[PDB]
Amino acid sequence: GPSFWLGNETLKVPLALFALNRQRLCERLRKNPAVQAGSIVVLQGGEETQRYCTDTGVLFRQESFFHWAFGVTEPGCYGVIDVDTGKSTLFVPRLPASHATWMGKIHSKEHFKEKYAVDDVQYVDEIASVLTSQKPSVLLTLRGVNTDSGSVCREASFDGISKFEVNNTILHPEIVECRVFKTDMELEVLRYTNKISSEAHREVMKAVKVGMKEYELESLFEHYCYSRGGMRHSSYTCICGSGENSAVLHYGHAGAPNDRTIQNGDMCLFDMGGEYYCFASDITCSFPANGKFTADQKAVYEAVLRSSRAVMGAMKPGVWWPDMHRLADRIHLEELAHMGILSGSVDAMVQAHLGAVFMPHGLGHFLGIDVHDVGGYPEGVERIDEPGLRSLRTARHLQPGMVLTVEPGIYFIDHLLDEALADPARASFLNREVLQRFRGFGGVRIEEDVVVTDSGIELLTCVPHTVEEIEACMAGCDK
Amino acid sequence: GPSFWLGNETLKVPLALFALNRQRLCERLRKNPAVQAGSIVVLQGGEETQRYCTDTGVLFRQESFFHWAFGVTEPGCYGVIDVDTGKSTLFVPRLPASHATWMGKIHSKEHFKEKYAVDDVQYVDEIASVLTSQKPSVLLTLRGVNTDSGSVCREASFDGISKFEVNNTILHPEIVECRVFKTDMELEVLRYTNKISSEAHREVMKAVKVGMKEYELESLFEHYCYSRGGMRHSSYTCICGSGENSAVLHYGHAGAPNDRTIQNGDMCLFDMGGEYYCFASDITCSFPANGKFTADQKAVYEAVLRSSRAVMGAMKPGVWWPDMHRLADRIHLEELAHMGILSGSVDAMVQAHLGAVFMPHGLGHFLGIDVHDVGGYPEGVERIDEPGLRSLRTARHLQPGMVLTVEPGIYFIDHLLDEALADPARASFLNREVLQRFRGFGGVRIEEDVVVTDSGIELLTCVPHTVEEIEACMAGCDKAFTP
Ligand SMILES: [Mn+2]
Ligand SMILES: [Mn+2]
Ligand SMILES: [Mn+2]
Ligand SMILES: [Mn+2]
Repeated sequence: GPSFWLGNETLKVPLALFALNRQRLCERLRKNPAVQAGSIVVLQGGEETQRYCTDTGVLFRQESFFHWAFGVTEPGCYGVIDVDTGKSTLFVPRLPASHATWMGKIHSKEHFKEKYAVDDVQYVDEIASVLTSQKPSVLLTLRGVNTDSGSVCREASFDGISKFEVNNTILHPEIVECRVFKTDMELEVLRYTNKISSEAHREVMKAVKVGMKEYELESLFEHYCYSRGGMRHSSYTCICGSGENSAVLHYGHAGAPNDRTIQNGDMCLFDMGGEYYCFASDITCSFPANGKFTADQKAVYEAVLRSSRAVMGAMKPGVWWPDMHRLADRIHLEELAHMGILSGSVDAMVQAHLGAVFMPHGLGHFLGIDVHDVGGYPEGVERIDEPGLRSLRTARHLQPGMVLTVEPGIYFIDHLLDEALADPARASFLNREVLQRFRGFGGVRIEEDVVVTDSGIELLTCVPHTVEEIEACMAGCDK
Repeated sequence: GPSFWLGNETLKVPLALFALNRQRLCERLRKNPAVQAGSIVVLQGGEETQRYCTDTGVLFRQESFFHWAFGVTEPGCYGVIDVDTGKSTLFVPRLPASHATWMGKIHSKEHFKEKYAVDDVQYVDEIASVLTSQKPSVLLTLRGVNTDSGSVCREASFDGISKFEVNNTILHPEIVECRVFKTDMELEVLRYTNKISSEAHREVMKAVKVGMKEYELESLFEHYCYSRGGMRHSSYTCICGSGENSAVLHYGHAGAPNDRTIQNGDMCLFDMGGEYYCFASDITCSFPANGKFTADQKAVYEAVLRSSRAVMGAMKPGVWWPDMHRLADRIHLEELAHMGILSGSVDAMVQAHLGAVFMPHGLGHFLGIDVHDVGGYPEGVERIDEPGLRSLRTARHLQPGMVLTVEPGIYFIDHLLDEALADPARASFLNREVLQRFRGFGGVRIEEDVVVTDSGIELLTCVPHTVEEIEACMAGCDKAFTP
């Protein structure tokens, strides 16, 4: 069948990928005791937007649920699925013949059916009539709470929908659960997005020079991903933190727009991931700006490399993800004690939650069409109310087909360090004379993307992540 | 005073630029007979957004009016200006100390006062109290209709605003009019945005190779503008049309995303413009994919170059912009007849609106903080209901300080050509025997940005736009080389 493709060496993504998702959703919905016969899933795609009140067009990126079901790149569409048969109907906007002048060629409905391999194509202005003809019991629309944003999903609406019986509770948890488990076709896309972004990270590491602005590497990374990978979008705003900014978790946004000059002796923490056809990648490389780890930098780096490798080696079906976060905490504390920053019983440090002083974020998260992918906290899965652990984006047990980031880090964040130093329960573990040397160190994060298999994980990321690989890469060495 | 700056070779933009805008707005409002004493301008900045229902953050770009007045890059702010004194107060979000964990240093209000050179800085949640203490007569908020989008500007609102007298009619036309006329400090930025985008266009022309995807040049252009110009944004989505796509005026959107392979013999029409500190640039370069104009390509290009040169030579204060559009139409029709594509009386062709078949868009538009800048159709300036002219984004007379695109073009759009061939009023002018040769030709546009001066225009753009410069550039000649 047909495939999405941007030419050159970019990946061909079969449109069958989305037909399988539609089928998987129907199978799950048929098992749901509350789903009536003759139900129709109704999803609304994203619409074209502009900057505020201007006519400056914003580059359109499809809504993630709609993309998962249909893979449609055009704005203004709807898509419905007959639950009982799996029959898919795409609704495209009716463009007046006069629009050839400005937007391009006016494609027939037949063109879109062939392009997307759906069962039928109708015009958006006919959606009520078309749906009325099928005499559905109820329309299943999308409404739920994204557990990372707190936002409520946009439920489909169209002119005349009030004449139908609409259920907006059943769909969200089912289609979320389908997204948690990636098909082999989806994994192929995630292998590709990791390949391109890994190559881009390698190019950025080769190019970093003392005296450059952080954003020079952001530009380079995105240029590689687009020109070489066909990735017009990034999965998230590039985080190009150097020096003290490598300790700033929320760095690179408009308020801190990657505008610092890289200085000799700085650590760099570059967290960047290209997006291909609305599929994410999420990779972090930390390294010395001048290509040579100091002893202090090497010690901090290898502590995170130890926890990274320990987590990946332990991951397999049945593992509780919060246990992996605790494993990384314990290893960080062991290594920070070895370094002399900490002293005392590591068991006692764990009881005091000292790990979270150095890694306040979650160990990792589901990844997919969204970089922080859906389904981390379905009903019955509770958030853990402890420092560090409460920031985990899922408290689920691992299962095959899940895709997770593994991104332990250690950071020296003055606000957390000072709070711990004022707490007698934690101050005792800290050796100020050594810690002072690491004030302003910044931080180290090592992030990989992995798939849970039947027996362990598959590593998708391929970047230089050992000290030897990093220093060799940055000195212009081959291989 | 302080300056916005992204290091390296990027432009230092004094924050005094925005102080001047605030002062100019206050002077205009003080002259306004309907503005009450003790009035306060209240603008609401843009807020942080995400993709749909996800937590995927969208890179924040400031709202244009708010940027014009204050130059603030942070989301979540408000800004007020006391009309009578000019006193400026920036309101910034109150971040709880616990956000350092993720945010680093949480900047003090003093930091923002020094950063932006405003008279006072307060927290957003105190705006109601702060304004109550100043005992304003009226709050002047922003509401009006953008004449390019049809959208209504977002009026400032905050909890407690109903306790104040609010006027939402006076401000919009005044602040729009202030934006129409660019200050010397603003021109320095628009000169810079044109400089960077011109260099990027040159790099793209040097790098274009038959067999590349259009988007490879889009990526290259944006990479140059950001890495070398500090332009994190483009002024608009890049239009990288090759072959038949050069005839597609709004090409490159998600539905047609610059994904065609450039083939030998194609014309390329690349309309790309970097944005620096929310200031626009807007440039189009047309050129042969293989670096050598054919006779047909050369003829069409020079026809558009003739109309561009004539318009720029004629532009000066007092000139009616629609007259410039008609001038370009007439020159296009004359040259297309000289080519053999058209035959007959050009006077007859003009009366028939034949120009619009070949240039269906407007000749050019105001440019500024927005690429299609505000103020083209203030009250009492009417859109002209004719082909081509109805697409003009202003029907105003030129005055010094205005910034305009000059972007004539000729395109071979089958839809329009066939319409003309089915119209007895127009069909006779077309010579199919020659016209057939130009079906699928694509199109040529030559777009530059200019400033209206006291007596004419200043050229902001510096790209290869003659046939000789273009072939020279694509053959790797240096920018200094004079062909
Ligand atoms: Mn990341
Ligand atoms: Mn991540
Ligand atoms: Mn343009
Ligand atoms: Mn333009």
